[PDB]
Amino acid sequence: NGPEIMSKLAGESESNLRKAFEEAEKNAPAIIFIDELDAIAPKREKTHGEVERRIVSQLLTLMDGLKQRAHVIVMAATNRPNSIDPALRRFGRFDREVDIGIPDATGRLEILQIHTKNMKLADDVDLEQVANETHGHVGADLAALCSEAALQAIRKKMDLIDLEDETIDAEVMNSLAVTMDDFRWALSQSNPSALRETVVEVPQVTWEDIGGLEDVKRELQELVQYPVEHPDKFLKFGMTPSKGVLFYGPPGCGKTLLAKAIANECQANFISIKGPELLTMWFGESEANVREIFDKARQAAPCVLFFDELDSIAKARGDGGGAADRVINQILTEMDGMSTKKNVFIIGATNRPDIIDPAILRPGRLDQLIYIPLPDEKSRVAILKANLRKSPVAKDVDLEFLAKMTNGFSGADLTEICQRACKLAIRESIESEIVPEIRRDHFEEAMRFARRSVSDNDIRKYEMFAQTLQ
Amino acid sequence: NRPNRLIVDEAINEDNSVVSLSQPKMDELQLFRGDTVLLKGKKRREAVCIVLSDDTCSDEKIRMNRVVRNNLRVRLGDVISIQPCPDVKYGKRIHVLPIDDTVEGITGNLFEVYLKPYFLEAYRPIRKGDIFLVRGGMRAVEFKVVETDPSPYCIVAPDTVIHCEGEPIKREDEEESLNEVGYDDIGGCRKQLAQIKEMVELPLRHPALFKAIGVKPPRGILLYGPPGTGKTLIARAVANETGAFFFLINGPEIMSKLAGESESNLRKAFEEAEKNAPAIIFIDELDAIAPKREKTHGEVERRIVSQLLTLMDGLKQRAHVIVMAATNRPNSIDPALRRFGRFDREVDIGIPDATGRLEILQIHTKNMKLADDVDLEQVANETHGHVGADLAALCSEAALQAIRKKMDLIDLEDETIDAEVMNSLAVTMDDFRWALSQSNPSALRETVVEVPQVTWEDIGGLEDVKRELQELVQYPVEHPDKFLKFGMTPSKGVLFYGPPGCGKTLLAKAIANECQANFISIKGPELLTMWFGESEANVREIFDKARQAAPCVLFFDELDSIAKARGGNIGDGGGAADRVINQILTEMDGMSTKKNVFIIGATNRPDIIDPAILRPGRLDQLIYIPLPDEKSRVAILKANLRKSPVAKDVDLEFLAKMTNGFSGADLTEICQRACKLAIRESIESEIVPEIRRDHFEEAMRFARRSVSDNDIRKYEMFAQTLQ
Ligand SMILES: Nc1ncnc2c1ncn2[C@@H]1O[C@H](COP(=O)(O)OP(=O)(O)O)[C@@H](O)[C@H]1O
Ligand SMILES: Nc1ncnc2c1ncn2[C@@H]1O[C@H](COP(=O)(O)OP(=O)(O)O)[C@@H](O)[C@H]1O
Ligand SMILES: Nc1ncnc2c1ncn2[C@@H]1O[C@H](COP(=O)(O)OP(=O)(O)O)[C@@H](O)[C@H]1O
Repeated sequence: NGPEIMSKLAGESESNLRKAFEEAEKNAPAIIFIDELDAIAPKREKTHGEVERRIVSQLLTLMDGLKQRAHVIVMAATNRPNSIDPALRRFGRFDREVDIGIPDATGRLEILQIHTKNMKLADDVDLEQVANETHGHVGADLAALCSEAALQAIRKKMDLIDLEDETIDAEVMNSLAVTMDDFRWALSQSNPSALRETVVEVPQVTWEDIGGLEDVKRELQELVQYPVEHPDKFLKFGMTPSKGVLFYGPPGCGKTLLAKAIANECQANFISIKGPELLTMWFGESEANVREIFDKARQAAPCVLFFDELDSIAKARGDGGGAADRVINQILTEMDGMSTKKNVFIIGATNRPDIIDPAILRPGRLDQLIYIPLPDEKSRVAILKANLRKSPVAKDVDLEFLAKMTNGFSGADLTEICQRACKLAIRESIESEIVPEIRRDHFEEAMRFARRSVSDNDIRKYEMFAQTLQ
Repeated sequence: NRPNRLIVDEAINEDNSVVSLSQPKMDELQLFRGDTVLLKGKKRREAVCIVLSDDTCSDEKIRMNRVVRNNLRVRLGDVISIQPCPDVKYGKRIHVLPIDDTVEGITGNLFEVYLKPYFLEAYRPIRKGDIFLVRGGMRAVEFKVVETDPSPYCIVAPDTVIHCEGEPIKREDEEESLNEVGYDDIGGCRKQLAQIKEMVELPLRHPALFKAIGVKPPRGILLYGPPGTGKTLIARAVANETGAFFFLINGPEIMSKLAGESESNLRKAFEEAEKNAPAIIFIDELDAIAPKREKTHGEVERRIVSQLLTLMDGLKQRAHVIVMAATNRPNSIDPALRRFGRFDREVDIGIPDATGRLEILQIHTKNMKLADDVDLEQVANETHGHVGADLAALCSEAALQAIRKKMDLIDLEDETIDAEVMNSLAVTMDDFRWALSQSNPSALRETVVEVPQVTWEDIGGLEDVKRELQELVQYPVEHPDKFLKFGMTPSKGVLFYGPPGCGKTLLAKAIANECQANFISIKGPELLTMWFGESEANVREIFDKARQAAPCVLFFDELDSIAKARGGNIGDGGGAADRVINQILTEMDGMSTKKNVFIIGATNRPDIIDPAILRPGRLDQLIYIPLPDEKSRVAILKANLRKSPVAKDVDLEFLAKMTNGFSGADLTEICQRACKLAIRESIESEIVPEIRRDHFEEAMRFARRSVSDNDIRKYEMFAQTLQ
């Protein structure tokens, strides 16, 4: 244990380890695990003390002593790669590394099945729903979750009613039940989720939600799938693949939904650095994270790095400056030294193709550019059928009709009018009660507050660019 | 399972002789209103209280204060057995004697001070063994019914003779001092107690339940809050409530001791504390020793930390002990204790609020005779950033004020404290008035997570907006089903905009009281303060103290506060994404979508807002609050002059047509002006204070239209497209 070896009197810490790796090598093959390495690993400047350093050395050595013919494996876990000290990155000590990303969609759900595999769960127990609302949870967080959950179904049944004594009864337990309403409490109970810092999950959306511009769908695969599922044929010709693409056009057209959707079509990770986080780096002139990010994109392959509001930086500033920006430029660096022959696609979308540093489009980085215009009359229909899939859409509901009504709108605006049909549908519900089928009068009474996010003037601006940009 | 054995809960009735039960419960056990009852509990002992009706009490309960509790030797939870006993004929003799450890200092007629006012034709049915407590003379005196003629139990009538051999009695063991701590001494912690209570209900009440079960006995508990919020108080109360041992540790207490020994101090600490387990090891001021954060410039400093860090992961020893740590803030400590095995659970202890404070005082003035003029309410109505501690000495100084005057000057007090004197002592409101004006070094005034004390009775303008607002807040809160019946998601929040004087906040306030949720208010200035210091890091520290207290409404008065600052309209070459403004989008993006928090923001400048806030997903809902209509102007005053001396001749409908371009603010302006002229009349004559017409009219003289006609249109120009 981290502090376990720090608590002990100084000097003895060296003997503690001394006997540690000693008594552990006797039973070798063994696996010396150390929880909280950084608790004694900052050989960094964070040693304003003497013993603090001496302890570090002791290990630093015992490690290069693992070449003793006993075949033992030393495992060290920690918070982050920055906490430790490069002194252990010696290609003889802790040469191998593995990240333990936080639980995701399929992960969490599965996790619970591991801690509820002993308590009788009623049919109403919707285990799925759980992992469907815990956004930044870890295997630990979800742990006590059950803990409190069961204790809830407990303090009620045998507690108020039962016997316990000299000891509990077998029968009782097996009969005990824990409905969904119990866990509901647990969630609303303790929400101090360990973290909600960054995400390296995999997209839970296929092309079944896109339903627009199918052409782009495959062509995109021409830079990502074909060059990864056919590196033999691609190299047959000789040329080298294209690193990444850059989407551009009017907002509210799910461009992100593409780069993300495709991320599933290729079952890879989807890293998303939205514009705000970029600016946050800008206002703090600490784009150093940039190097910290293109790395977590690498320590997780396959993967698709996506930067929304790519111009978000330039958008802020243009002025007496030129194109290149502190963050923007730094990104080019971690993209230049980005392993060419690796497995990582770099996508970026911007509602402002007019204010991008040309260095990104320069062949070798984002030499591929694609325009995803507004929702064609065609796509408009499915767009609705796709944004109204899991919806109490009545039979009289006729979308083809609307497919000709909203022309300047976008996948976003279309969604706008949608939710509006509901914030009026539910209103009928709650009102009269004190009939859940969305009807026409709603949708129509909804277009009343219709808005065209994309003005006609702009409709042309992106085109002015579109041509020369292509 | 026998409608007799019930569970002992709190006590809605603070009487040393009662066991409030539910109405439908009495009917089950055939008990009248004044049917005296026979209580039978553990430790082979009984008592004789009185049963009552309580609509706010589940049939599966029997309310009773600590007195009725202790005498029954039954903590909160255990099983008792009520019983009708209409044969307890009035008693003849009663021998009650005070306790030596509850009278040190007072002297005199105890039969007239405490017993007389107690058995004042109250017919309180006592018994052999009971230990009733009577408050008076600024203190607590515990008595013991040694022997009574009609033993064991005999009702006390205005005839029953009472004896007082005037001789104390050594407190027994099984008998805890009612002077100890408990829940009946905690104010403003509804959401609070709940938290801790059920967390120890099993690991501290049924140590046997975990003897056979694979459940994790929550061992770590942390308490945030500003010093003075009475953190420690709670801890102790919990123990003395379940009966678990209590081992206390002081922050510097373990640092003072010679180095190295600090490890043994704790070594023996958790050691001697586990012997009496189930126990509750509490540590006052954790951050004093656990700042493994950064201030770790010494070995000893570090070595101490480790010792605990380990003993904590040693709580998996099958002894079922609970370690409680309280501190100033979550940043002071060190994440090393956030290990999901040590201090995995956390609970904030917000500062006292409206209902809290008031209630608190009732806990420290429950011994001193307060005159009728004493307006206890007024107190908690002016102490804005006070804590349970601050309000404490408040009484202290207050009483001492009524003290230095009466017996002090009238010198009956050079020798000792006669009983009679104390009980007669009085402490009017004017006394406390001094206290307030005396020491105002209140603890905090930094931030606030209170609940609005204003309904829609003060708004009186644009009713339409009132309900529509509820269409985004009321429905999702209490109607998630119908809501999810379509799969769509609610709106994170609205963005109020319009001309000053409207009353934007009056909405954010009302709607909050409507949902009786918390109302967090970050006015523009505090925003700028973050801007001029480029430390919007607090932003992350704020959207968090809203989730640590849900439901809750986050409000940002004058969102544009950062706009007009950096330039506003033309400003510089920059665009809307401002350092703070943008950072806010972050803590709003990762803000739990499926959580319980509504984000509202109002701005008298809708023309200079970063469009990223209106983007669907954050503040996709926008509402315009226009000036006072022919109507508003009316109700607005009728309301803005509610608790005021408005004469009968006062005719507002008249003014309802006079001020047209004005706003709820301006209207208020002319109002106060009517008074700063009304009070002016008062004084003069003195050397008949009721608002009248000549005032109001003599007030419109200095009438001002905050909203010019040019602007009146500007917001509309926007209104059209913005909506
Ligand atoms: N072609 C489409 N079909 C269905 N929905 C769409 C389509 N395009 C956009 N949407 C919807 O419009 C909104 C636009 O979302 P977003 O992904 O943020 O835009 P973008 O990716 O262009 O930046 C989303 O709610 C999305 O579901
Ligand atoms: N909520 C409260 N109810 C009753 N008394 C309180 C309350 N809060 C504080 N007090 C009074 O103030 C004191 C504060 O005690 P303490 O637990 O040491 O606070 P903290 O540890 O937060 O500084 C208590 O002993 C009590 O007399
Ligand atoms: N609709 C209203 N009805 C009655 N008084 C109002 C109204 N609107 C504003 N006022 C008064 O105007 C002043 C400004 O109030 P407030 O609503 O808090 O400001 P804001 O317009 O910034 O939200 C207050 O003294 C308040 O009592």
